[PDB]
Amino acid sequence: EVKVEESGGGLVQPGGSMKLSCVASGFTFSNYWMEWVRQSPEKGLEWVAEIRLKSNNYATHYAESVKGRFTISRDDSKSSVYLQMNNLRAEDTGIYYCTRGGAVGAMDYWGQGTSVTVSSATTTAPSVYPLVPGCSDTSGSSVTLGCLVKGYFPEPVTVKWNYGALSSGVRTVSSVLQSGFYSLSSLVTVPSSTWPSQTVICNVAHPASKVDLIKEISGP
Amino acid sequence: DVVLTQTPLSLPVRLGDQASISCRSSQSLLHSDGNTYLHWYLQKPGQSPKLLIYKVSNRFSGVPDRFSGSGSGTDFTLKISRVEAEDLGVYFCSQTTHVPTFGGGTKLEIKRADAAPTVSIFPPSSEQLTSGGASVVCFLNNFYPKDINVKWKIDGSERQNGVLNSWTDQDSKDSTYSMSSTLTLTKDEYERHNSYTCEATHKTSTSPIVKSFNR
Amino acid sequence: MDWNMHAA
Repeated sequence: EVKVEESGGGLVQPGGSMKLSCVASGFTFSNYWMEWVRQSPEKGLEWVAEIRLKSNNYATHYAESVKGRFTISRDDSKSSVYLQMNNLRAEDTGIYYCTRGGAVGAMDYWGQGTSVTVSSATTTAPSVYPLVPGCSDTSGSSVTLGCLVKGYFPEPVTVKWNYGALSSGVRTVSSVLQSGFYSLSSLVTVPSSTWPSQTVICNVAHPASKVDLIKEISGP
Repeated sequence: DVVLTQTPLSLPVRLGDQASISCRSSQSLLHSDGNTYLHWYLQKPGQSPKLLIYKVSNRFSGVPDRFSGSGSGTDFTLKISRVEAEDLGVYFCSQTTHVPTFGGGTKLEIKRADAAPTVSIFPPSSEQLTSGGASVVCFLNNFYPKDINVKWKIDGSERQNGVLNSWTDQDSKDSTYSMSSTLTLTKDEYERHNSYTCEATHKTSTSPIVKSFNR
Repeated sequence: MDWNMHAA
């Protein structure tokens, strides 16, 4: 059961630095090359850096675009690989994925990625407003509740319900950027006989501000 | 660097039918050792991309034979037979014969029977007023196809400005879409009106699904 | 050079 999880993402001003971390499990870490690949809406997926084995004296290789600014390293004892990013530029914005260089000849296992944003703008934690069934007659799949997330930067924000215990019927629209801020809504549909009886809460996470906003929708 | 061009960009496919995704490289991917390191991946919404096929035609761990890869010179093809709801997502190719590069991806869409949206409307929360704005939200849930129109009427008059329309990714279970139309007015602008109505017009009917409330 | 463990 191979597992790969990255972290350290966030917002950084141009010319700043930040170090990304990746921890793996489910395999002998030291026997594999590790890679960092990034994804941006303008270049798609792009290989960034690679680090090989101890027997290779931990040889590293970098994409020409990050040469001299990024440094990849690993700590086999902690099954982790790192990416030190310096002299960051707007073009470095993207989702950074940590991947295992597989024995089959392809990067075989990937993490979910950690987002990095290089911008002159500043971080702004999201404001969250309740979306409450607005006094009406029951004519639309028991009851649909939600949370409106606005005024945040950078992206992303992830939204869970009841800490992730409520996943069925969850609908989260993509974020949209306007007036310098992102916004989105997440809604969930549940049986009308279970609300308010059963607590419904949305968990809004915003990595850039290191926050998790927990809010319980009630039916006033 | 090797350029991998994938086509189509978007690929609508009926359940049970076959989908063919192509990947064309700017140079031969045949390594001197006789192997061709061309691979295929699937990335579902928010999930980590997963390896499907490695070295042109080998299926990776847990991958069914429904997924098949082939190649001829600089052209490679991924074929997904008996497509199922859970197959939605972005498929992309990559090569590791030369410095690693990736294709732009192909978004596989599941073509299902048309479905009319369920509409819900939400007045702004008093909690948002001190921000200076007030957002009225109209949620259209579980419909297909994706295209749909939302008309807002304030006190009977159509209002087009101040509206943001955004969709969810296709649902992996029922293959439907959902979307929200958010009308954001200034706090005072919102208070200068009573009736807020949203009208959703979808392919499924010539008559709009209407929802509204009075402040 | 080689860019994957299999070729390596």
